[PDB]
Amino acid sequence: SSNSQVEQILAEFQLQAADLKKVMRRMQKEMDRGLRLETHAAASVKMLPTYVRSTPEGSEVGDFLSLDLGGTNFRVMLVKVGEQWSVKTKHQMYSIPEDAMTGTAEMLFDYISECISDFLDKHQMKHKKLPLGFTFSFPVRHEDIDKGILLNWTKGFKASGAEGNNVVGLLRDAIKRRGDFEMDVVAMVNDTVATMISCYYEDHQCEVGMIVGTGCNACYMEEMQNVELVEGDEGRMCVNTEWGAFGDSGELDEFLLEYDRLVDESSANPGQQLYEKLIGGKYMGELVRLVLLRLVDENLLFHGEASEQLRTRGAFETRFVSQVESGDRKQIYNILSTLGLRPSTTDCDIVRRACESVSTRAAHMCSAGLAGVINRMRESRSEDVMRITVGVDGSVYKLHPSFKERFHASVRRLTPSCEITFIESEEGSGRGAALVSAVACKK
Ligand SMILES: O=C(Nc1ccc(Cl)cn1)[C@H](COCCO)Oc1ncnc2c1cnn2-c1ccccc1Cl
Ligand SMILES: OC[C@H]1O[C@H](O)[C@H](O)[C@@H](O)[C@@H]1O
Ligand code: NA
Repeated sequence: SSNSQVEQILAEFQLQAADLKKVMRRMQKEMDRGLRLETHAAASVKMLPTYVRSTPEGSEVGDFLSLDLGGTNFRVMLVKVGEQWSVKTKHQMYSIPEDAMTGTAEMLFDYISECISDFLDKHQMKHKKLPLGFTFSFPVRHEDIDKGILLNWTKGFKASGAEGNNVVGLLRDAIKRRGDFEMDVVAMVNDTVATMISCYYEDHQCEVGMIVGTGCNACYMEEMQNVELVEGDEGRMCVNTEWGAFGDSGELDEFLLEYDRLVDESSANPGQQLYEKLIGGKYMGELVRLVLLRLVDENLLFHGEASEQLRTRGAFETRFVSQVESGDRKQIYNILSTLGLRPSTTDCDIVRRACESVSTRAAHMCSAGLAGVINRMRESRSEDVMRITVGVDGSVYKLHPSFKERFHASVRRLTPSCEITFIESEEGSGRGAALVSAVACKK
């Protein structure tokens, strides 16, 4: 049959309750490996200490600048903390050319510094010297709140001279090379962490941050005794899991499919960020493409006919997956339209089913990691039912028509003894860097 042979292929994307439970428990075990001194260095899940600590509430009053780098698109923000407490923000967006992302680190940071300069000119404040927080969305071994070494680029970044170097130093050196303004860089955080802190400001039960964007990652508050990499037992510290690398020691092998290996082999970082490659917005559009090329070379789609755009890597953009999915066949009709194609009414349906297969597997995979984080925190405390708040940001989670609903329901089935509240960050990845800076300044 025509339709059933297609479902057979699509069916491989399914994950049973038991699969997701198995993925979850293994995540918890990799988490524990990343935390312990004995196994940390070999851990796929690095559980990197952030120096962001549980602390009495409050910060300095004043103006704070934040930068947010985590993709081709980035953001400068001016945040005003006033006191009872109020936080007001102003932002601008900047798009980074390919040139600046695949040349040197100096070039990337000079662009960045040019953007800051623009931001300050347009807010009549170029003569002010302010504290600055930096949300830097790549794996970093922190040595303190304001010092961190880039372990490796992810999500397709390549700038040379950065890995192994203090990223804060590179920011400052670029600022000084320009000589057009001055800033005190006082903090550097992951986007998870910034999202968590921005969320915590609104709801003090927010102790987890998650991003499902171009990439996928989470952070959470750990007891200090469990954070063996940092001396001390008292209080809590935020740990940047870098769960994107889950599977990099083979933990997911049984779940990986042909199209996953192919996305991985042609990615900027083969063999790394495998769990992220199942989920992130960087890759979800490409997985879909590769599936359609299977259904075309099975003679099961576009009467066996595939365009030049579809023969070419990157053409099926994650934004398309989101639109396809958002019953009269009209958007689907007008994403395919441009790609040089003529859906039957059946192709519209098939394409939609593919999008949905890849997207559903992402929400389900993602849900298992977060359940792991959440269920581990519950277990570490004295909870029958743990009430917890999770701050979330990212273009997949926000904009993807039903990714979020599928994710929510899957998460909830795996965390039957927690009641979870999701706070969707308006601009948390940037705002949280200002708020951490304000707390850092208080000391
Ligand atoms: O920023 C924080 N810790 C921190 C910051 C800097 C340094 Cl060096 C060390 N630890 C803590 C981490 O909390 C995580 C949840 O347990 O976050 C905060 N600490 C204190 N007041 C905080 C926050 C976040 N918002 N607020 C806040 C509240 C009211 C006004 C302004 C702020 Cl801003
Ligand atoms: O941007 C979301 C995430 O992307 C990748 O997983 C980065 O390695 C990570 O640091 C970041 O939190
Ligand atoms: Na410790």
